[PDB]
Amino acid sequence: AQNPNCNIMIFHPTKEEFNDFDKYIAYMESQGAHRAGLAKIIPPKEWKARETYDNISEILIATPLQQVASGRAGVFTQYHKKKKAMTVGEYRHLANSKKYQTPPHQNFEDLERKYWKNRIYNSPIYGADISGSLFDENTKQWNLGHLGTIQDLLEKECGVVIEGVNTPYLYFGMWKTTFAWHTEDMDLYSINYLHLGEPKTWYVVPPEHGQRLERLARELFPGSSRGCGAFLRHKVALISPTVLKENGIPFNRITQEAGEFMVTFPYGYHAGFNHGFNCAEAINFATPRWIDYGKMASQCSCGEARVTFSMDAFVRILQPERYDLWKRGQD
Ligand SMILES: O=C(O)CNC(=O)C(=O)O
Ligand SMILES: [Mg+2]
Ligand code: NI
Ligand SMILES: [Zn+2]
Repeated sequence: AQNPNCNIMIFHPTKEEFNDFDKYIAYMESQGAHRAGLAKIIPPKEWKARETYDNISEILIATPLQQVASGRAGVFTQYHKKKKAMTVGEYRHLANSKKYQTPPHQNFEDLERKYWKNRIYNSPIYGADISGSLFDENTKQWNLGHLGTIQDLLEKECGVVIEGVNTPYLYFGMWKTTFAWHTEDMDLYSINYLHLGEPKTWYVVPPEHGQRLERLARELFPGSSRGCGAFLRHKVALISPTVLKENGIPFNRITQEAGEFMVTFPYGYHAGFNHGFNCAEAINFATPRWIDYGKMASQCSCGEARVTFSMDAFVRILQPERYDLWKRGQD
């Protein structure tokens, strides 16, 4: 069995190996990469996402989200308070202000310490989930707006044609902006490219151990667990590495830098934080190996998780018993 300790693997594809996306994902899995839940891919030196980022300040962040925490430093939830619209140039200036900027630090490890000590006492503002792309149309390799669609994968594997579309999303971050513990919708893969700026630290639980994280989360957030049998789908709960280690939960950590891709694998729980002003692009995708995970994915039916149009068909075809209840949650 490859990668039996479920370590995060880092890949350095050549320009030739960067041509065929599906083939390279399958290669990484042949080496056991998926056992970690997360892999890093460093693009060949010949590749670029676009020529420059000099012209992005006029992108609008229609609904910036202030991420307000509740709880204790290592075990907290966050809610998202909507703020007034601002441009990427305005948000970058905000990120760099004395109130929001990254503090002095020695290295990534000191910064991580400071994040977990102090996160709850601040409310950073995240420009998340903005439909769009920063890849140049002429970038042919690993262009997250030109990937094979999940609808087409489901049709190829299962024969059934379904409605829905699959497009990327932009994320503009600042110091302490946080992504809560989650798997993807329908336990899909994700791919995330850090276009520019400061790093993103990730934490991940191996897919084979995801239920251990779920059981801890039920213990640590007992009201939320009574409210919903899949409350991690709400994407609000944070648990620190120290608390995970105290509770024996297997996990790994890695820091992504500008110019690097991360892939999350089906049912790989992940969480993390941004080091300073940055911009990432991410999209979900599927492979043949996903279908069995999609059939087994949990679902929130309490009403909180509220998701895209395209998830309807995935539930309807892969999970027909659950469909009626899940759709009640959507309506
Ligand atoms: O970058 C972020 O805020 C969150 N990203 C992801 O959870 C992902 O790419 O799957
Ligand atoms: Mg612009
Ligand atoms: Ni994710
Ligand atoms: Zn729910």
